Amino acid sequence: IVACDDPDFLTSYFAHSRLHHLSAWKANLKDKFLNENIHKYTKITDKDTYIIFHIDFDCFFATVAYLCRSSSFSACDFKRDPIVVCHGTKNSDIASCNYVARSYGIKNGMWVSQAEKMLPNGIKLISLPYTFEQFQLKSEAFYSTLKRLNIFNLILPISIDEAVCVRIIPDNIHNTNTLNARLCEEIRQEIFQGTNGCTVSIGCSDSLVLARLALKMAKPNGYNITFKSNLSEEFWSSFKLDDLPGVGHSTLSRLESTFDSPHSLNDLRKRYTLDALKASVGSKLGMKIHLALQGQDDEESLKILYDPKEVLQRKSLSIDINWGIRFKNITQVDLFIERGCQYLLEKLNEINKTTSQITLKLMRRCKDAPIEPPKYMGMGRCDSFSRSSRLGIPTNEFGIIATEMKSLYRTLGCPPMELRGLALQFNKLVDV
DNA sequence: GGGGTGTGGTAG
DNA sequence: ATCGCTACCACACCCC
Ligand SMILES: Nc1ccn([C@H]2C[C@H](O)[C@@H](COP(=O)(O)OP(=O)(O)OP(=O)(O)O)O2)c(=O)n1
Ligand SMILES: *[C@@H]1c2c(cc3ccc4cccc5ccc2c3c45)[C@@H](O)[C@H](O)[C@@H]1O
Ligand SMILES: [Mg+2]
Ligand SMILES: [Mg+2]
Ligand SMILES: [Mg+2]
Ligand SMILES: [Mg+2]
Repeated sequence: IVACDDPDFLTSYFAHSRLHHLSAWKANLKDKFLNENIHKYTKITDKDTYIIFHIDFDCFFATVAYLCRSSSFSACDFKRDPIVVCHGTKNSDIASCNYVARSYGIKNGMWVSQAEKMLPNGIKLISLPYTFEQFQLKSEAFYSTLKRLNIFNLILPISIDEAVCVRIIPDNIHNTNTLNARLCEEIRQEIFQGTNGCTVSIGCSDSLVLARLALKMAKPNGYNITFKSNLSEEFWSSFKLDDLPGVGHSTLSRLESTFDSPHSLNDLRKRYTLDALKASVGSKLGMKIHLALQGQDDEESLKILYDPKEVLQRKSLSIDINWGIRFKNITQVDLFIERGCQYLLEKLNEINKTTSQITLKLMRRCKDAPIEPPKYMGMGRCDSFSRSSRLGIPTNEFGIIATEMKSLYRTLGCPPMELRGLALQFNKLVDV
């Protein structure tokens, strides 16, 4: 066990943290895109007619972890057994669950202890360990296959297991659903072959928002072609409110409050007005949802097609550690901040930037919260505090940055024993 | 309008 | 045990 005051803590935590991997992978894919396409000026204009193929692996970690499993799990069956990927056996996050598990209401992000409860008697949850190197290898095969096809004007990385692929259609070429369906079947077979048995699903549409919804409809192991002209009651009735991009749990609560708890997006489509939406969830998000219900992309969403090189540029850099934070005194907190700053500065130097503004943010145990929460080493319920500082001159100097971060910690007035998380942020980045 | 800071939501 | 990251938007609120 590597404690938070051990010099190896950050390394160990990031080696084990799947959410660290998700973010680091996305950042590296964006950086790859910027390097690979430096002499490929294949950005979309609003003149162009295009088709979107939104492609992602089915239950990615579970599939890959299953295919690469040890001989101890040789008889375990992906099509018949509920299978999850996680670290532990009780209050440990299910990173990915297969579609058998999902038939019982098990979801990604549920703790194993919750998921076990949802299975009937006679049915055992199979837990597999993370295989991070294999996740990366399968992703490499995925992106290689997409490039090798030589069919997309733009391949935009969304995650380790997910890409938005854009085909521009000339005016003189007539594109048909048959051609679109053949391409879906080609991609699916080629990825299945190239990854040695992982499945992908594909949503195919003439808008980003619809391609994403079509993808959800296609899962698992399928494809769906739904263009704006094909929108129907049956389609919209297949989706929950938080199936919309940008709508998570908090926005869902607001929409259920305002619109008398619509069961599906069809119910919301029947009941809403634009003015009422905007009042429920704000001007920008309201317009996004309204446009989404017509199968249309908001202007913010379209920027990634119109200028991907600008959109994928990194504008800030940070680390977040809100697990395993148990410090006894301020000396240890300071040493940890120093280690974090050292880490961040290596990243800042790799991208040849300086920073002109930094923030320290912390999580402090809520007054009424137990000293140790149900998840081992978890932050539990906390209040956040943050403070920022502008640096006179842009810098990458440890002496300046680490000293200011430590000073920021002191200003926030959190006793070390109550600290449950720290984030160190470089908010503004500057060239050379 | 120009400038600023702190908090919280979402995606993967 | 268990590994609750992190970029970036939107917003509420302050100043001249
Ligand atoms: N709450 C989550 C969500 C996702 N992931 C990781 C594991 C997932 O396998 C991977 C990709 O996420 P997706 O949301 O596409 O989820 P899956 O690929 O697991 O399932 P789906 O078949 O729903 O796409 O990211 C995670 O660790 N925790
Ligand atoms: C940790 C977890 C879970 C649910 C929520 C819900 C709302 C949250 C708001 C802000 C922070 C936060 C941090 C962790 C959370 C949150 C929130 C559960 O899905 C589960 O217990 C997770 O492990
Ligand atoms: Mg997915
Ligand atoms: Mg997936
Ligand atoms: Mg994904
Ligand atoms: Mg959503």
